[PDB]
Amino acid sequence: SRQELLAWINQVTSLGLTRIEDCGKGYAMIQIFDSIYQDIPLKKVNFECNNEYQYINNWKVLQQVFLKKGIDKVVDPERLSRCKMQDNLEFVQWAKRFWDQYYPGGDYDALARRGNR
Amino acid sequence: RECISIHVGQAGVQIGNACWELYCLEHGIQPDGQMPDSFNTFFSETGAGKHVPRAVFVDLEPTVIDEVRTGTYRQLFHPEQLITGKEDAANNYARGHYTIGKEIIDLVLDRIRKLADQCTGLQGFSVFHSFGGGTGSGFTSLLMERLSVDYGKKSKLEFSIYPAPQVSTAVVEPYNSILTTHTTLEHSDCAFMVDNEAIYDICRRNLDIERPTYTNLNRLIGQIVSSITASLRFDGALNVDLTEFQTNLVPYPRGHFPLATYAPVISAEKAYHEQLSVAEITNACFEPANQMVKCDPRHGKYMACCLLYRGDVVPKDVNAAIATIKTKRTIQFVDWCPTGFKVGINYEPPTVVPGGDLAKVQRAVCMLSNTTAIAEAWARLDHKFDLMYAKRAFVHWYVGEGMEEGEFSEAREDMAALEKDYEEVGVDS
Amino acid sequence: RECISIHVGQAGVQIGNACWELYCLEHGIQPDGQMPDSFNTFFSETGAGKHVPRAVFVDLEPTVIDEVRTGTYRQLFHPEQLITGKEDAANNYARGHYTIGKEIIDLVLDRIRKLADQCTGLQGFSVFHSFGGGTGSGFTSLLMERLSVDYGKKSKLEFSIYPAPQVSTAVVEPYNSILTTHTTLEHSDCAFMVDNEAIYDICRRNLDIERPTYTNLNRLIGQIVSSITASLRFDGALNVDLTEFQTNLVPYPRGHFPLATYAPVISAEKAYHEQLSVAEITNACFEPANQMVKCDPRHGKYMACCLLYRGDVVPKDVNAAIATIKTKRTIQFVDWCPTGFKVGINYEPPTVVPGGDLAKVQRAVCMLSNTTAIAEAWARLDHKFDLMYAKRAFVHWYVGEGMEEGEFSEAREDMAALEKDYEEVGVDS
Amino acid sequence: REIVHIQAGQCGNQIGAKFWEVISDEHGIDPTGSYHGDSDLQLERINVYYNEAAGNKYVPRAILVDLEPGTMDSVRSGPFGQIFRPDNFVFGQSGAGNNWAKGHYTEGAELVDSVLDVVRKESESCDCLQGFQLTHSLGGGTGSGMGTLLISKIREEYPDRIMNTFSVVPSPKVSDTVVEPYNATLSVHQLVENTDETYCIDNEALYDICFRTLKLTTPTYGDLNHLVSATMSGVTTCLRFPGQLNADLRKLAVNMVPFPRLHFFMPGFAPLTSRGSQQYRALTVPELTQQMFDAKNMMAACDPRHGRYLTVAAVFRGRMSMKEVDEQMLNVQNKNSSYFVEWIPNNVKTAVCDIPPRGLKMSATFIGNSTAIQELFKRISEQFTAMFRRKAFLHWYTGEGMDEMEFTEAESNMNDLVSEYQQYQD
Amino acid sequence: REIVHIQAGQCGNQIGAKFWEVISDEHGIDPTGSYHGDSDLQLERINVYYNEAAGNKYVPRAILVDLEPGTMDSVRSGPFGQIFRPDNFVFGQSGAGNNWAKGHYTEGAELVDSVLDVVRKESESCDCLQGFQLTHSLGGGTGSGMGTLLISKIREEYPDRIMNTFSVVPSPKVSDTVVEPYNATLSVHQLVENTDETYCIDNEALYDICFRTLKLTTPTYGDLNHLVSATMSGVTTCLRFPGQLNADLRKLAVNMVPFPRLHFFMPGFAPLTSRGSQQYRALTVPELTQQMFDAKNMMAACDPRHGRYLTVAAVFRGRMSMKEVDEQMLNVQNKNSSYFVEWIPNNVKTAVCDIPPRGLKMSATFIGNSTAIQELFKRISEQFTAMFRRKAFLHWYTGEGMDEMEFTEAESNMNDLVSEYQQYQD
Ligand SMILES: Nc1nc2c(ncn2[C@@H]2O[C@H](COP(=O)(O)OP(=O)(O)OP(=O)(O)O)[C@@H](O)[C@H]2O)c(=O)[nH]1
Ligand SMILES: Nc1nc2c(ncn2[C@@H]2O[C@H](COP(=O)(O)OP(=O)(O)OP(=O)(O)O)[C@@H](O)[C@H]2O)c(=O)[nH]1
Ligand SMILES: Nc1nc2c(ncn2[C@@H]2O[C@H](COP(=O)(O)OP(=O)(O)OP(O)(O)=S)[C@@H](O)[C@H]2O)c(=O)[nH]1
Ligand SMILES: Nc1nc2c(ncn2[C@@H]2O[C@H](COP(=O)(O)OP(=O)(O)OP(O)(O)=S)[C@@H](O)[C@H]2O)c(=O)[nH]1
Repeated sequence: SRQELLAWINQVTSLGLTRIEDCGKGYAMIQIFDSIYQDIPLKKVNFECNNEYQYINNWKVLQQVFLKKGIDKVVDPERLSRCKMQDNLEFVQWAKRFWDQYYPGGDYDALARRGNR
Repeated sequence: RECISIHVGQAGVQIGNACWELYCLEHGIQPDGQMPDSFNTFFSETGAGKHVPRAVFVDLEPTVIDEVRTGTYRQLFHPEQLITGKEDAANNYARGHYTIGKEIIDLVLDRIRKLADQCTGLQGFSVFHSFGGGTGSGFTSLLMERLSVDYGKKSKLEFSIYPAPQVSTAVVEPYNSILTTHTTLEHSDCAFMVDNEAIYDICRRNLDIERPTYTNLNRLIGQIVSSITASLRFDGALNVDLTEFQTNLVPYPRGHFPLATYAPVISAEKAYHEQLSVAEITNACFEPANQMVKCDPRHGKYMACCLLYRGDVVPKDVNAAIATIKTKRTIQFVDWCPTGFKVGINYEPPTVVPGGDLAKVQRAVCMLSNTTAIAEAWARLDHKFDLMYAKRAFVHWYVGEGMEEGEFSEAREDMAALEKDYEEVGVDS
Repeated sequence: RECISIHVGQAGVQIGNACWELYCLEHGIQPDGQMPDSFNTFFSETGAGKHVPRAVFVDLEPTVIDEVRTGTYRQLFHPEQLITGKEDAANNYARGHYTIGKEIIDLVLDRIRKLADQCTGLQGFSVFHSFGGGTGSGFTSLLMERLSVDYGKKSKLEFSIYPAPQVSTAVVEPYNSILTTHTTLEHSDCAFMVDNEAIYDICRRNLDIERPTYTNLNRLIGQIVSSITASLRFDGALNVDLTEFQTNLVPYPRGHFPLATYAPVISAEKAYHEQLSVAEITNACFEPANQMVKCDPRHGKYMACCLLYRGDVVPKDVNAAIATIKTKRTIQFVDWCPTGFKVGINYEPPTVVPGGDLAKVQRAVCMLSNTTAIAEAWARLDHKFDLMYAKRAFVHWYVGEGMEEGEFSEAREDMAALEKDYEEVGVDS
Repeated sequence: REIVHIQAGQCGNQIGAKFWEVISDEHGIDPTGSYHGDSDLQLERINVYYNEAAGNKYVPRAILVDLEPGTMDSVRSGPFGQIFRPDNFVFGQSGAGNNWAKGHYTEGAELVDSVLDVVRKESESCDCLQGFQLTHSLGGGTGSGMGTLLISKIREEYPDRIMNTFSVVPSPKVSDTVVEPYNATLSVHQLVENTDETYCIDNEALYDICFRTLKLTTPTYGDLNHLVSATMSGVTTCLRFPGQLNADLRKLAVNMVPFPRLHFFMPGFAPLTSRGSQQYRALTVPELTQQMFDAKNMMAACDPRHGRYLTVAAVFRGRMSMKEVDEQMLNVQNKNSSYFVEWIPNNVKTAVCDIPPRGLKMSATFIGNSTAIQELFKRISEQFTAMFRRKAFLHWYTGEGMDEMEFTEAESNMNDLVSEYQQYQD
Repeated sequence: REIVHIQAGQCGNQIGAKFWEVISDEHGIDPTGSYHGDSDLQLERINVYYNEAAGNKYVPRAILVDLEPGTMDSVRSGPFGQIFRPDNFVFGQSGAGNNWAKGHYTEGAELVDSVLDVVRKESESCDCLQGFQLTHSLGGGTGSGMGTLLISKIREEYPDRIMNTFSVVPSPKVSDTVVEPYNATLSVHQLVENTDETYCIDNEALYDICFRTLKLTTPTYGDLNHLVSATMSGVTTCLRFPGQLNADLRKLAVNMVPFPRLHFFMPGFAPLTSRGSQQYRALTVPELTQQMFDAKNMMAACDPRHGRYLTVAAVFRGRMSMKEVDEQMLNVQNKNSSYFVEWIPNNVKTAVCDIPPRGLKMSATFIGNSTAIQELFKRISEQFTAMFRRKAFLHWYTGEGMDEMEFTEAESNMNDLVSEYQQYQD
């Protein structure tokens, strides 16, 4: 559920997230991919992002990672960027599955990758 | 604004007759010149009844210009404006540029100086040539050459039909196209490109017909082109001057070559089907199977697109249909260009040939753009060259025509930095 | 909401033409597309004066889709929406799924992505296939396959015509049906089932006619189906959305397969006899000789029924006729299920073919349900398979078509846990 | 004051059409027309349900919440359907799936903000707000889930104004849905903890009361709805009329709820006689109490005779003697001392309007808070467990972002709710 | 008072046609006709925008500056197009290239003197000059460059008379040009240092406000323009009408600009309801402040809710109570104390005309000076750097006689301008 996913995400990323809608920003999605791939330009991602224009950049970054990797999964930015609960819930659920299968043994330091942002 | 036009090479002339046809067709000016400013930026109101063209025609064999002065339209141009050199064409740059082509140039220029004077504060010359030809590659090379000096203070948008990716014709083609590129590069403002083969696909896949006569491809460019000058130089809700292009379209001095694309290509006989949405056509623009160029966005990041719309279009529809796109990221990401979308809105919908094979919608999108994609197209065309040069192949045909190991080798190095250029301006952040 | 539909396989197409017929027939839209939202969840108002089809047609031999574009209705669909692969059908899964069927899929999808876009917030795709075929089993297998991923966020109700219990046709049938089940299982939402043979009985016993053309069975499902989408997506006193089904109809993720049943099947010529009572039709629903499926409730405990009524029906009449049933006990419902009766009430009575052989009452009951009964039907169909596989029978026909000892043996094990599943979810408390 | 109706789901919506069908006539408001009121009194208090804009267009101040277009597009395309300002229609063209979870956490949760928005536009209308009326069914998505959310939000925004809830608790004998106890148990949960007055109606308690107390042979839904809407008019709107002894939502609330649960009632109308014949007029008054207080005639499923009462509110509305009213109530309280609980010397809350139901001479709405309704949440709660145990159609919930502890929660809660209610039956 | 409008560029021009389309009707001036004015008050103050020559021909006193013939030749060949004295048309048949540099240093610089010439013929018209109205877009040549010059010259010729600037700052989501931030950053620069009142409008803030606040499905440009022109009429012209408490450009200026930058505002109209239906008339007044002060409804792109205000000017124009006006404003100032800056006890500047917009009963133009507009120049400034860094389409500027230090200048300047504005948000 939302509760379960949020708990998982917060522990993994060391995030505060109160609600699923927060994922709409796209930062977390990029970082989840970073934990798996470690290829993402984290400095570029607007972790803190207040404004929509910033969200778009995160989405572009996310899209690029999918393309680089050859990840088939669809990403409908228009839906997600709205920060609507259902769309984000669904995307997050898929991401978790992706992480479970893909994530390697190597440890990941979310804070450091962010630059402690 | 006006904009003169110089259709060079049989092809540039066939395409010319075509683009020139579509014109009167949507301006109510029968082949007799008479109709019963606005569009004055392409037609001079000579005498008190007629509409003498506003361009010229240059071919070294009479055959092709001859046919123009047979078939209705015969009445359209001035007996004068159709230049010919009874001599020989020769599918070789050298001869057409240097040796033969030279003799005519003066005379040629004279018209683009005689036709350039008669007008009122012009904007430039829409040049029409066929990259891989003799009269088209060579000649122009020095025509555009002699222009960049006589009117550096204007626009030089050359509309080319560069070498089919696998279906070329001439055996030498590349020799002629690596040479028209290097000589014109330092002279053009914006070079539009329409791939002959990649247009066939459109005739097979987006119109269905394995019977595409050259006379068709011409009707097509004859369309995409109408969207450039014709209608644009024509009032609208979001006018776009010729200068506008090069400005909003070229990021760098290399006479950068965008690609032409049209949206509604659907065959008559389909003519009744419910029309396509503002969103669909917009989207069709981001499909690598509808762009008059075998440069499928295989990676080439767009860097500026000039979406010229025409017909019934609500600015919000656009300033939304484009928004949706800006967030697809089909292109992939270069940092440097935030927004590269020049929205050009015209009023009058397109105008399809009475009974060719073009659908006839009430709105279209002739989007052209610079895409890091051509990094390919140039590559694949450069490589060609080497293979032959590597053995001198038909070299003796040029040398013996006032050229040297220089011009080739030194025009090869030229494009080399066009493969690096189109690489650096992209792929990197 | 709408619900697209993909009729796959000659059969799924014949049945399609049928279900598609009944439609316009009860919506006043002549074969010309024109009638003189409501039902928009199955028809797009292409403008304009027409209606068109909100579905597609996929067969690898032209024969059958061809006939559609001959006989009135020819005007109904768009020349486009009827996909064909001139190639070969092949009554074998493998070939249709892998090898051949593959080539078309893209194109196929394209329409269910092009037709899925044009609409407004859809609900899913009513798929029509014939379990034991080549184009019907195989192909779809990957069609539904590619859907569950491209639109996991929707309904996937596939309406199947699974293998006649003793009167099968193809020699391999089971190979093709144990394979369409395992590949679609993890992709469908709710799979409706209508047994070809068990429908004949209805034509012999409940309508009297030893002359039942395929064109009839089709009129029948063509009826039961009309009760699903058509009328339901149509306003009423107790509306039932597509989602509704799968929710109120599947207790478990296995793309569970309920059975379709209709109440008033009585032959014209009987057409005058005093009509049947709300109680009788209700009761007719619990008779194993009127259910379009040779899965006689030989023990299978119902676990959820969606009684879709249409016509003049008083909610109390139902919320009573059903009460009487809930206490017949010999109709034993599952344990873990208190109440499993989704009462769907529509207004507009049924609509019988002008002069086929269907009575034409002023109220009907298209009740569908999940019954531990299919524990049988699957069993009896699985066993079949083994017998042949046990000797490889026509195995070389698939292997040589991009399959392996894997896909068979590993799709057998698949259903095995479908014989245990349909066993565990019932028979036990 | 005022109130703002809320048509959650289809049912709650379908009923809206009937509650407003009625109420309007009980206030002389034609489709878009104004006040044709046979009298002049059906206007001095309308505000409670409308708003002044034009001068002939008093628009119902309700909300129409639903994730299934077709529905509201049937209510808006029929009779009085064209009186609601379009702003009122808060639709959710999404898939109005029959899942409590699909209309409370995933699909409805989105459409919520675009609702609260309006529920505020209407609340901040004018004068002083009293509370909100809520109609819906606890056996579906847009009803139990999304409507049960609408309140959880309302009760955070104005924990001052009241919240009457009209729930169509899942009828026994036959369930018009399958997961019913799922969508139900989950919504009752939300109810016992937000709204503070709930009137539970049973589609089959109605049939009965509508097929034997009205020889009516073909009781269409419209009817049931109509009967219900008849009671909710006697309750609210009514008391917003003069009376020798008038009350109002609060009185009703502050006299009927001994303990904060919120407690649910069971409404009963007075003159419930078949058309022609029966028109016995035996309505002096002992005839109304005769009615109201019998088993059958309680819109609820359970029978009062099966459990004491805590409170009762005979909200009469028709000229009568504060003596023959105040009196009757007594004998009634003594003939049945058995079931009427004792630690409340005067369980009954006599209320008395003046003007009666438009065409009738004398009526009296009954709002009973009997401990009998224990034997219903029991029912519901049972159905749950019997199916929860096997997680029956649970994947349609979880798969929608739910929790295995969520269902546990509700059942227990609502299950405990059964417990408590017995604490008084004894 | 007087003023002299200025239609710089195409946009600024296109809008001229709409600003004058309106204003005229709001002053009963037919194409070339005179004052048909339904009343007699729409004339005692016209002078502010016209001139007396014939006796039926009051000609708009504006300037039409543009280097693209076709444009002015579309505005002069259509409806009201034949009311401007030809002398007004200061065209530049040159190549109106989309370069700020091409219309500010090379091409426009020539046509300037032939403009100033007229801007003086009109200024020295008669009576006393107040200021000049300036329309244009900061995303093109004739707009940002040449129009931004027109002012730099105006402000040297009469550093006394005011300068309102109506700029169509480059919309976010999608820009209607490519160099946009180039032509923009360069013009804002000129603005922050010449005009002393700027009203920034966003083609997409309009769409929104025009497609959801006006169910309008096909918002043509004409519309957007029309909406804008609606606000600039409420501002100027309006206040040049009587009122219990009237103001005028200066009041507006001397109450809205705390610090000399010039600061830019964000206009908002009052009754913005869809045609038929919506015609709710909920315009008592709390409805207008409800409107004006919400996020959406701010012609700007940014949302007020994202940054305090320094000043606000509700320029109402329709008979109302100096009490229900002066009052409302207060609660508004207290419900949102959060964002409204504190070092200004009364941010709001209540203004009150009498006669309303011709066909309406009550309206109120809103001119907000919020710190929120920080988040726009940021935007612009960003786009610059991201492309300046690579000198993107810079050759079209330099090649026109520009400087690599010119672009640096502007960005910084306008970039600092962002800084400052934050100095108050805190
Ligand atoms: N689209 C289009 N392409 C054409 C047409 N005619 C020729 N071409 C293409 O242009 C090239 C042919 O150039 P040629 O006709 O050989 O030569 P030319 O450029 O006219 O000049 P010369 O070599 O001196 O005769 C080939 O690549 C053709 O495919 C035409 O009418 N339309
Ligand atoms: N009810 C019904 N069943 C049909 C109809 N046509 C075929 N069937 C049944 O469906 C199965 C036949 O499938 P086929 O026609 O052999 O094959 P297909 O599924 O169309 O695809 P392919 O094997 O590649 O040709 C048999 O079990 C038939 O009894 C029809 O019109 N109606
Ligand atoms: N009295 C009454 N009960 C109704 C009415 N409509 C539905 N019901 C009852 O309500 C329950 C289901 O209500 P329904 O209207 O389907 O909810 P919904 O949320 O709108 O359903 P969905 O959209 O998720 S499928 C059932 O128990 C049914 O008997 C109505 O108009 N009147
Ligand atoms: N609101 C509004 N915006 C307009 C209008 N015309 C143009 N724009 C906006 O103004 C900017 C460009 O304005 P434009 O009119 O092209 O300037 P110009 O100077 O006349 O252009 P040029 O002649 O150099 S190409 C774009 O951001 C576009 O969205 C109009 O009529 N109304």
